[PDB]
Amino acid sequence: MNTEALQSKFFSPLQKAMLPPNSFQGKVAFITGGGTGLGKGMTTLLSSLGAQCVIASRKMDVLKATAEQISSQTGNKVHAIQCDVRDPDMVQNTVSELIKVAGHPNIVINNAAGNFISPTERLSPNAWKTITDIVLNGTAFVTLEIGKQLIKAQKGAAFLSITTIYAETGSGFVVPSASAKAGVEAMSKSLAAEWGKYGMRFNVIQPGPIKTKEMIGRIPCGRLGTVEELANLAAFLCSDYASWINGAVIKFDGGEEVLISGEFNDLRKVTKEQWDTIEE
Amino acid sequence: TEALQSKFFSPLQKAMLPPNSFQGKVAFITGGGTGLGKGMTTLLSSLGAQCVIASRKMDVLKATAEQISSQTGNKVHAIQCDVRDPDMVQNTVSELIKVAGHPNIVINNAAGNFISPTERLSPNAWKTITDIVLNGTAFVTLEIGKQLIKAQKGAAFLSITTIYAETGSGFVVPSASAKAGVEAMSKSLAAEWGKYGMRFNVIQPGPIKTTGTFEKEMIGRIPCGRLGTVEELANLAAFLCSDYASWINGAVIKFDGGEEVLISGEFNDLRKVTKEQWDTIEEL
Amino acid sequence: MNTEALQSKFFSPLQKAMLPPNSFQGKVAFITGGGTGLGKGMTTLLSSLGAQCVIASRKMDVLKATAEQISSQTGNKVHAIQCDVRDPDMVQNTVSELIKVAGHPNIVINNAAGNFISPTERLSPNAWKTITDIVLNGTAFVTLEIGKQLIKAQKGAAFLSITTIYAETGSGFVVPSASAKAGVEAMSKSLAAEWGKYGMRFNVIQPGPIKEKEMIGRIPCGRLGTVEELANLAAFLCSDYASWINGAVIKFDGGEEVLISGEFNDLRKVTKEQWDTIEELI
Amino acid sequence: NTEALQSKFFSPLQKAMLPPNSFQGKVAFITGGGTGLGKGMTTLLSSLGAQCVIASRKMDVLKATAEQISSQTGNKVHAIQCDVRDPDMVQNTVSELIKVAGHPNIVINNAAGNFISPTERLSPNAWKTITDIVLNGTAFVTLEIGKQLIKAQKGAAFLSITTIYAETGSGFVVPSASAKAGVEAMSKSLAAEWGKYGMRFNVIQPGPIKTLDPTGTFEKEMIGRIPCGRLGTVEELANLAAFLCSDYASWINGAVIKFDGGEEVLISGEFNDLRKVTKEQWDTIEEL
Ligand SMILES: NC(=O)c1ccc[n+]([C@@H]2O[C@H](COP(=O)([O-])OP(=O)(O)OC[C@H]3O[C@@H](n4cnc5c(N)ncnc54)[C@H](OP(=O)(O)O)[C@@H]3O)[C@@H](O)[C@H]2O)c1
Ligand SMILES: NC(=O)c1ccc[n+]([C@@H]2O[C@H](COP(=O)([O-])OP(=O)(O)OC[C@H]3O[C@@H](n4cnc5c(N)ncnc54)[C@H](OP(=O)(O)O)[C@@H]3O)[C@@H](O)[C@H]2O)c1
Ligand SMILES: NC(=O)c1ccc[n+]([C@@H]2O[C@H](COP(=O)([O-])OP(=O)(O)OC[C@H]3O[C@@H](n4cnc5c(N)ncnc54)[C@H](OP(=O)(O)O)[C@@H]3O)[C@@H](O)[C@H]2O)c1
Ligand SMILES: NC(=O)c1ccc[n+]([C@@H]2O[C@H](COP(=O)([O-])OP(=O)(O)OC[C@H]3O[C@@H](n4cnc5c(N)ncnc54)[C@H](OP(=O)(O)O)[C@@H]3O)[C@@H](O)[C@H]2O)c1
Repeated sequence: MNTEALQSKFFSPLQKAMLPPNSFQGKVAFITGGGTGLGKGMTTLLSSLGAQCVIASRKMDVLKATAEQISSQTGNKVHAIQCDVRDPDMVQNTVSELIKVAGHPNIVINNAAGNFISPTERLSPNAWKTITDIVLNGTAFVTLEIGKQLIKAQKGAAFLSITTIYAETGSGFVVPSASAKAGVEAMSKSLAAEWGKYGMRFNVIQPGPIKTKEMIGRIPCGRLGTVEELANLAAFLCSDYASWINGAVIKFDGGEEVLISGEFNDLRKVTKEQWDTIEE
Repeated sequence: TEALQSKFFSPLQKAMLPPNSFQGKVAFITGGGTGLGKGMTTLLSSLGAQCVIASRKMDVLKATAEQISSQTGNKVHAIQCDVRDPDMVQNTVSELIKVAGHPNIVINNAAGNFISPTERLSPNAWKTITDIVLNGTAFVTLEIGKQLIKAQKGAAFLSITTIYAETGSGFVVPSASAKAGVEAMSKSLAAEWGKYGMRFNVIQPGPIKTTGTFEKEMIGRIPCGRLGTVEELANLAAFLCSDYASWINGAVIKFDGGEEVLISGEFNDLRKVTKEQWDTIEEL
Repeated sequence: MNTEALQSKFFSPLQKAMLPPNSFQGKVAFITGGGTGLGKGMTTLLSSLGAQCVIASRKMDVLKATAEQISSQTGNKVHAIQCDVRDPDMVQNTVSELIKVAGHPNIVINNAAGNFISPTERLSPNAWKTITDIVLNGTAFVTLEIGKQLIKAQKGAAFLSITTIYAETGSGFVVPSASAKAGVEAMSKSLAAEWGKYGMRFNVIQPGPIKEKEMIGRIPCGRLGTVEELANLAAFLCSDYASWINGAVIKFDGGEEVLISGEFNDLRKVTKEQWDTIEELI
Repeated sequence: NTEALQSKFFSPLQKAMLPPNSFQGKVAFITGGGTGLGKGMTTLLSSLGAQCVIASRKMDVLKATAEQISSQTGNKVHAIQCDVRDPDMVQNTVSELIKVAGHPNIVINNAAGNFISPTERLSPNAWKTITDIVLNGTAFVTLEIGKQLIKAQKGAAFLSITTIYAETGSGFVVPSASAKAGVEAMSKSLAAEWGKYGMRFNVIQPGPIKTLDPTGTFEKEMIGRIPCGRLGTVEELANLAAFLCSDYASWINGAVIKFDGGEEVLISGEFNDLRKVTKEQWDTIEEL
């Protein structure tokens, strides 16, 4: 059959829970940006598999509503804590409350981000600093505080930062996000090294476009990704099955990065008969 | 310092995927008779895959294939193959298609290695390694991919490289070279062969447990405070080859307890500095 | 001869100007951190080669001294402008003055930085933010503003960021620095792509230690780098000879990174005799 | 326009950059030294006073090139016929280089082969051919010279010319991508392993250099994927090469330098296809 048909058949999304039912029982997970999109799906999955989840972002209204919706769908309590990650104090309070309404985290997911798609020359210094403050410093502040607390309590945890495929390569039009996300990856590798003795491991997922256009033409897998597929990868990495996975960076992109980065991949349209002529 | 690594980095050596999730699937694994290849085969079979293993020592292949087959109640076929021979490779692919069917899961795991100063290697010692690792994976990939294209079928491919494939390393230079080539190939065919329903991923393992003072000094360079286990690696591989990972393609996953990040970080040697010593320096 | 002497003989530094005399004439160069160390060195050589340099940093005291010290050495004028790169207002005024006293820059070197060596546990959120600010945001503010000006003027420039080898790998004990430096690298790569249409190119050097014994055991070249060596590479990259080099990341480390990052490089101390033995067991 | 902005500011400086006679008394061994990039690198190193030795399969092209450069520079260029994928020829070639010129201070592994083809249409022999020339060839050359340098207690600067797709991989050039990546790994490995012997190892990753396209339009489309707005030149590359092999770079070791006009960063950045968007089009998306 055709490209699109092989792509649909052989890269069909398995959108159901992967890990053993109740595998996260007695584990507490903390998800920045847990109220929407990717953060939500990851919460929904960790909750649905038995974790006690704490979610944190700016908008309490959406945060409470998401927690409620998941809590009633899974049976397990999702707690909402209002937090702007770029504020150290709100972060300290959020860690303080996290440790009261659940206990010390076993799973830390840094997923809260901001982004502007714009020509860089149209960005103001403030627009730049904002993205940097949310992505880079916000992840640092959350990691710093939780880290400091886990050391004091002699507990360990699995940390997971969600970045993006352009974190590695750079990209025009998303410059402060590329820079801050690169910062986030370097931080993960830095702390995977530093904090092993404390029982803390640090991994990264770099997603391509998740369905939550014809970017599909740049994806070998011929479709956008799904939230549930991603959550599955996140759950695996934060699971005990992955206790030896540390300092890793996993592309979740249907092959988008390797495709666009390959010099001669712009030949993928070239037809069979054109190929016969080219070899002449 | 080690009881934190004992409890919080404790290995989970049981099967993670759901029972019979690999029913109806066929797995082909080079080096499937020993170490990691065996552990991977063991897991896939216990999850209901019809496994086919391939390497040179047929006696080990059959023993292993029989041992797993009796423990899981699913058939493990053995095929003798030197991966660096295209003709033997052709046969093997053919025999696999006849006795099991087109593979849904292809795992290149067969390797060879010298640990030696590079100046002590002959040209042939160098060429041998390149042959088994690079050309061998390529030959397996080429033929299988040609059959899958003809049959209008697709598969998940997986290559086991190493943490030094990305960095290079003295003393294992031909292996580093060939393995880097393998990673490049995977990323290349993730891009080229997506259209045929083929995806390609890579695991980079650190030291997996396969006077005893060398093991101790190695662990000193591992943040996770221990070597990996075959079972843990097997779960990562199954995941990567499972339908749960059908949007994972061109990925390169370090499975190393954090070794690469530790040794590569310029100031990581400062992990020896003591808490009281830091007080002296923080005053300066 | 032994290792140390082979290393001495074949890796000897060439600490003199490399490019043709007066090859940077008619060029203006802006260097942050250009008052001390690596930035000074790069300023000296560009000045010695005919560029009109403008250096910018916090401390006016050390800046003016340096800018005088170099101007007396080379003859060419080196201007100093007091600037904190984490302050976008001061950056805006600094760029404005740069253009008024020298003109639009042809070379832009983002070199100002700050660092702590510390267990990450002992960092306050404020200590972290400070490194992030000077390094990532500062470089972005300087780049943003000059870029905006160069686009307005329809002129182009070579940009150069000095990062470090751990920007790519991460590293414990220098964590905010690694994160910000990494951010600086992604930025260069992003802008090389975005701003090619405006005639701006973006490159990066990652230095290892530049002029202790512990490292030299981890440096295959067997010595620290020198400021004049690094300056030559900077000058090259900022010259018209490198007009087709864009988005590049050059390690200048005597091999330190490849040494430490290689799993089996810890076997470097294994002796010929032990090597004879090790092969007998395999 | 944009091309007038790029033409003015990324303008190629196609002339020697290193000081006259800076390579005097240095011997350089360049594989593929008779043609394309190898020729340009040979020409320049000779022009700067190096005793160059070039090597490749075709003695005729080799001799012609060697003579042509020797007459241009008054400096001696010797040809030695060599198939790099043949270990015994490599042995004899190195032995010949030592006798006719001396131990090399500069070694440039430039010889290559490539096929542009769908992978499915390659035979195992087509695949293996490329691996042999690019990976095994560079290795045999490096192995033998390095053995000789260690014996003699001399060091040298090694340079390997790869490609931007060696790090990323790329469809349609898969054997090359694989073999080139192996070459990069080798350079990094030997920078660590052989620094103690006075050997350093670096890599250039070139994008498209000026010398399939009957109309001229494919080259035109290629330029669109290049931030710098042109292809590179041999002379430019040769200058980067000479720099990396000069004593000025005696502290550069294990480096990998893209020379590509910014192509690799442009094609690899997820959102870079947004460069097509006009100013007005942006004036709507930001108004949302
Ligand atoms: N979806 C994709 O295709 C895609 C692609 C690549 C990468 N990603 C990555 O995936 C992650 C999740 O993104 P998404 O698509 O689900 O939605 P998103 O647009 O990134 O939403 C951001 C989330 O972070 C929270 N947030 C924003 N600012 C915050 C702050 N200052 N403090 C605390 N929380 C804050 C938001 O909640 P509040 O508004 O309540 O604060 C929101 O839930 C991000 O890291 C993103 O970079 C997504
Ligand atoms: N174990 C570790 O700590 C570790 C560390 C880093 C990387 N790895 C990687 O993990 C993979 C598995 O290796 P291992 O550790 O299980 O032990 P190993 O000794 O490397 O396994 C080699 C396997 O490959 C097969 N093989 C060798 N040459 C072959 C040839 N020419 N044709 C076909 N098959 C061939 C062998 O079977 P026959 O002898 O019967 O032919 C054997 O099963 C390797 O790719 C290795 O690079 C492992
Ligand atoms: N030296 C090495 O061995 C080495 C190794 C690896 C990387 N590097 C990199 O090389 C570069 C050069 O550093 P260096 O060794 O010469 O000294 P450094 O201490 O790393 O750089 C400090 C310089 O930057 C200026 N600076 C600091 N904060 C500033 C601010 N907020 N605004 C404006 N300027 C500021 C300082 O001047 P003021 O005090 O007046 O502000 C000083 O001139 C740095 O980017 C560093 O990251 C150096
Ligand atoms: N030109 C570009 O735009 C570009 C772009 C990316 C990368 N590169 C790289 O730059 C380098 C030079 O390339 P090029 O374009 O000048 O020509 P090329 O086609 O890449 O290389 C051909 C050269 O290699 C020699 N050679 C081929 N097979 C050989 C063998 N079996 N043993 C010894 N020598 C052999 C040839 O000499 P004989 O025919 O006499 O044997 C010829 O001089 C190559 O490594 C290439 O991969 C070039």
